[PDB]
Amino acid sequence: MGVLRIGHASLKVMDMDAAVRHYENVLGMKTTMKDKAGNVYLKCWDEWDKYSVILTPSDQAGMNHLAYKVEKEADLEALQQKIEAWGVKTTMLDEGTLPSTGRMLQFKLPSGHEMRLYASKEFVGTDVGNINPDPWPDGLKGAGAHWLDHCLLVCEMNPEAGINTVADNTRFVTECLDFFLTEQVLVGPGGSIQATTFLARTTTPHDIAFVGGPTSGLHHIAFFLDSWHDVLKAADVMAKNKVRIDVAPTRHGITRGETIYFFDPSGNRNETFAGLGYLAQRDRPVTTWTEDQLGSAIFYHTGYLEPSFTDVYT
Amino acid sequence: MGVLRIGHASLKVMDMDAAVRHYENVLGMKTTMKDKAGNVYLKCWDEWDKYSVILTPSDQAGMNHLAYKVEKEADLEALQQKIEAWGVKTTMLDEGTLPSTGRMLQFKLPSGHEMRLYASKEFVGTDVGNINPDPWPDGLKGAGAHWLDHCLLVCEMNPEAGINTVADNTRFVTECLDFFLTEQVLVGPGGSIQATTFLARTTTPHDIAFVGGPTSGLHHIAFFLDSWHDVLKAADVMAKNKVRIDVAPTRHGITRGETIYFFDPSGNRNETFAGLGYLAQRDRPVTTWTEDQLGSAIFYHTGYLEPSFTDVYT
Amino acid sequence: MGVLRIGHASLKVMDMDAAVRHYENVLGMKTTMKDKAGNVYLKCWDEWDKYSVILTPSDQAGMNHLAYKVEKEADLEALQQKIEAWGVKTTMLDEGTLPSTGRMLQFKLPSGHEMRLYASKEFVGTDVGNINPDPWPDGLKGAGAHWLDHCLLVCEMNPEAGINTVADNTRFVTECLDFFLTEQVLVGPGGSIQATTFLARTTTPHDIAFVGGPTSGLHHIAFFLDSWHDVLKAADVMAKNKVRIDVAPTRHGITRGETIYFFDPSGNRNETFAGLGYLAQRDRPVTTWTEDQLGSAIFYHTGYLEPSFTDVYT
Amino acid sequence: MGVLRIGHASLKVMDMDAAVRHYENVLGMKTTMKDKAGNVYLKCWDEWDKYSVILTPSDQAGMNHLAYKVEKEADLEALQQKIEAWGVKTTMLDEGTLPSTGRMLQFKLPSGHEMRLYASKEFVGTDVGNINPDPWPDGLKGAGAHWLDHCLLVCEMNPEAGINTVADNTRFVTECLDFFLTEQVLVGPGGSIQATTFLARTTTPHDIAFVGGPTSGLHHIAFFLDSWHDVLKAADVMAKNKVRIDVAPTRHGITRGETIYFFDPSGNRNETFAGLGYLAQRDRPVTTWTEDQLGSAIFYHTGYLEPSFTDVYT
Ligand SMILES: Cc1ccc(O)c(O)c1
Ligand SMILES: Cc1ccc(O)c(O)c1
Ligand SMILES: Cc1ccc(O)c(O)c1
Ligand SMILES: Cc1ccc(O)c(O)c1
Ligand SMILES: [Ca+2]
Ligand SMILES: [Ca+2]
Ligand SMILES: [Ca+2]
Ligand SMILES: [Ca+2]
Ligand SMILES: [Fe+3]
Ligand SMILES: [Fe+3]
Ligand SMILES: [Fe+3]
Ligand SMILES: [Fe+3]
Repeated sequence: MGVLRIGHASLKVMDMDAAVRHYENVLGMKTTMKDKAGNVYLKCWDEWDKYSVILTPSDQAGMNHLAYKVEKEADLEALQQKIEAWGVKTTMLDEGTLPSTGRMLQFKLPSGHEMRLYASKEFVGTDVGNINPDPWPDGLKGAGAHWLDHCLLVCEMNPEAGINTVADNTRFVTECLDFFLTEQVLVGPGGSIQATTFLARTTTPHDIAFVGGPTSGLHHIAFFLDSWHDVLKAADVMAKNKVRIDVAPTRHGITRGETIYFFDPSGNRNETFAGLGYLAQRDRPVTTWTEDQLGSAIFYHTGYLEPSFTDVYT
Repeated sequence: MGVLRIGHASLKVMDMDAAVRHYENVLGMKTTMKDKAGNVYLKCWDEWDKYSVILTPSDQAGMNHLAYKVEKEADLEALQQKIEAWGVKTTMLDEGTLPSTGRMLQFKLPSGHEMRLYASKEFVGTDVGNINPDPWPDGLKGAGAHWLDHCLLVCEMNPEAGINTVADNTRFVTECLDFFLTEQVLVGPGGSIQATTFLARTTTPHDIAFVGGPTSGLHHIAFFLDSWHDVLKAADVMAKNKVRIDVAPTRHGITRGETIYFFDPSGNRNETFAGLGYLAQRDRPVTTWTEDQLGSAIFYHTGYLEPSFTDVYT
Repeated sequence: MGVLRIGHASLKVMDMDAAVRHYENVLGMKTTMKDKAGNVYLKCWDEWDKYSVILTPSDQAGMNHLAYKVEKEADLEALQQKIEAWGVKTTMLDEGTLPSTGRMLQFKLPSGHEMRLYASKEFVGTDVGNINPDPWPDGLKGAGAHWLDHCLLVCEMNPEAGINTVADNTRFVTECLDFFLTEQVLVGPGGSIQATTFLARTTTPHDIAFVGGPTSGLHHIAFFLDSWHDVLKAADVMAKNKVRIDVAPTRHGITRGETIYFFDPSGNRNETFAGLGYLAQRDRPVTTWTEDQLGSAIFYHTGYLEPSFTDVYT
Repeated sequence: MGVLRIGHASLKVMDMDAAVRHYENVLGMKTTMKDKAGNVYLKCWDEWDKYSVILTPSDQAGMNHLAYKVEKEADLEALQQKIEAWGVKTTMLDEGTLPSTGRMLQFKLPSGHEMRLYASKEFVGTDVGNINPDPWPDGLKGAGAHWLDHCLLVCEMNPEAGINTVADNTRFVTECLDFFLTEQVLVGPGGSIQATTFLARTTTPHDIAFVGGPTSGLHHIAFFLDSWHDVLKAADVMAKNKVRIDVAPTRHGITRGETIYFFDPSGNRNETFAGLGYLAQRDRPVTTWTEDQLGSAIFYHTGYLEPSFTDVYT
């Protein structure tokens, strides 16, 4: 029972034509529907539900909400009682609040982000089918991202004021949603302060992650790639589209995943994440990264924490 | 709760010196202990428990038993009641039956194979540690296999006699151990007969798999590799050790995983399995492979079902 | 001065529609022209001359002739005098004998194959241009082969009758065309008989190669790929087109190149050759492969000389 | 006849122990000899001559000289007459001027760099041999660089003063040493000024290259890697040794080669260059890169010319 994976992310974009061009040409997604309000919904080729990305017209960038899919409809009631016992108020938007989407349990994380849980979304199938399917589909576009993999949220953190929503989010998703912690960045005196956590429901290194910041926001949403070679191909695609690259191809110390950071035409950061990294397990010890090696935990090859990583978000 | 992953596999070897040489030099495992009976225990570098391979002196090849790790000790009692309600008798070997191994729930699958469930095994840690760890360890040997990934069992099947232990094993591990079916090979009239199934507890395409055969035996145990390039490196290692290769580097249609089939110095087949393939999910539709494309489901590149795949096992 | 690289290969095909489909869909070539006689000319994306493959309607498979490009027009006269001093008669087909092709020096190798040398062919340019070009072109098809890389000729060999056209071809292209020998397979007593030679004009392991056989024929023409990953992608393409694969992805012991052997719809063998292998140099010692390791020289991963390699050619 | 490839590069290092540690542990070279003056000579595993790197104790970084190997001893006299007719004075250091090195033709390029040509250097062979050799050697260290691939020289350039040693070096190595130009960066009004040139003797995109600068110096010496995956492995090695990385893994627009820029413990820049890129040919059109796309020619993925590329050299 419970959460299966990340379901979709709703982003604010300032130019819908350019944003749809970016997520279709660079990452290889397909527009699946547009509702009466101009919101655009997109999915990756190796996803089977209707959409994993919502683009909403706005005056600014940023994230509206973040959604995770649960196994069955009855999970929402059980998780709702666990969440509300913890002290977080929930509400239940019923079927059709979003198009092709069942009812959704809605609540705010301690960091202030809106999170939704749904059990039902319209099935459309992957772009390779499920009867004698090919490993990849013909006519893939751009980077050919498999699926929306995870999301990193910037969480308000002020240790001198006693505020650490990374720690409160980590305790919330573990005790209420039964995520398990895979890796953590420990800063402060002797690593006594959680500044970055990576948690999972799948057996991948992370499906959600929290990083500390002055305010709460969206650091990036990530899309899965198979291999290091696909990261090279994805980097070539971004050059052909003059995509503004935040971080050139390298490897993360955390999760061991190979990565590229880049921006959409509204400022939202995206990531092409490559490789399984390792099989995350509930009996696996939590990988601890210390403050003296803070740069190697994020950008392993250089050991150099980019100022853009900890200063630019939406 | 319940099963986490494959725990270890106990194999029969006829030359212990040569078998240990093979699993250390070719696959890159390390011998962790040898008990008073001459049994040798080995682990991969990206595993943290004491051992994932047992080599036992024998007059023949084959598999002794297959073990899976569960999350907590209390899972064994709950799973024991589920298994025994289904009709399978179980027994409980207590701590120390195997060295550095907790108590084990022991039972036979419908196919006749002995399966064990344990919650506790001595922790030793991965070869890269858990404090600011490197992505890979220095001084890796051979193929540098990450971990024991899965096991494919040959299961007695006789449709004209009404015998299909692949179907009975599939129903058993789903209803009792809460595995979920990811892919299946359907043969017979209109694909009405399950001849090969792939089931998972992790979010990888399979942790266990059953293939039909005249008798029940071991088809292969598999070890995980990161990328297609590592399959090339692994193939070079097998050439340097004159390993007898069953199937040269290619891709599986099922799981999309890139693979090599090769034998140990006793005849047991091993596999170097590369890539995640896809994120297995309980809401994902079961990939069905039909009998007309039976060759592409196993060896995707050629569409040619090797006679060795369906004729050679131990 | 002298030969630069392989220029084109003229093949006999029995079904022109199917052969053009194969070389366009599988290898990614483009049809550039068709002459009044129905001959079809094709080029790869990373070639700049008009064509590197000629498909001629025929009752059988096989090779018509093999062409190499020289640096300048005056090279033909100088090479003609060297060839005719050696004892081989030459002729000069003038401009337009083939469409978009300058004059051609025509002669027969000792093995009986017809070889042509030309200095001029119509320039069309690569599919990425030469002003701020992309590393690869958008809309590549199939395997996306870079260029016609080399050709392996089967050469009549009968040591008990004193016939070895592999040795005579090797001495001819070295003494007359100034190729240099990179690797050789030595069989017979103590490796006293050249059964396979690899010779180069570029600094790649081979631009031409000769292998012994009962008769003289075409073993395969090869096309260059970048990496091992592209060999995986090429193998996936052959599966999607149900291409009959001769040899699944593996590595050659000679040249160190990763490879796939496959057939066109007429029986002619093709190869997708990946990697530089090494920088061939005239001061580099000739790599010698002995008869006891004959299988590893061809198919390095298995050490198993496929019967198809030495028995099937056109 | 003439130049075959780059032969060796003599570098100034300020800490010999640390420099030897770097070139052995990071790039995987082996120390082959040390002369009476403390100079250390190193070679890569896929080279067969005695050394390709000279480390000389000095108070500063920088390059002493650059050496290229010619095919035969008589080439030195012929090239000497061509060079001296052009207007450059030469001298001939005889055998043993450098240990295990034949006589050397010595002269200065128009940019002021000292270049040497030799025909004879002590043969030691590659680390895999030449009789049934493995594709790679067991016990490779670090990145496992194949060979010294090329060298990029910073050349004094002052267009308002009428000084462009990149253009004078390009004309010199073409007219005297018979290099051929593969790619060029054109700046100034309408691309009328050569600011960067890439020239070759092999059929690889470049064996020497010149880039304009305020003074003449050494930009980097490069070492060849096979694939993009090896660049990932090389980047992991630099992290394990806390190598100061200039440019993280990316692709060059010129040559299409994948690359990493990093420094030795004296400040000299090194490069791990991956891939053939393309087959350089004397009939291939020169790839022209314009000033508006100057960033994409160097760092293709970002289109962002690093300030370090054009500001840091020794
Ligand atoms: C440090 C890190 C690891 C993995 C990620 O996906 C990411 O965004 C950051
Ligand atoms: C068909 C198949 C797919 C994946 C495997 O690991 C395997 O052994 C077989
Ligand atoms: C033995 C070998 C090596 C390289 C080739 O291209 C080939 O066809 C055969
Ligand atoms: C632009 C460029 C291309 C290739 C190289 O090796 C290099 O140093 C620079
Ligand atoms: Ca994930
Ligand atoms: Ca698995
Ligand atoms: Ca070639
Ligand atoms: Ca070169
Ligand atoms: Fe991420
Ligand atoms: Fe398997
Ligand atoms: Fe070939
Ligand atoms: Fe370079």
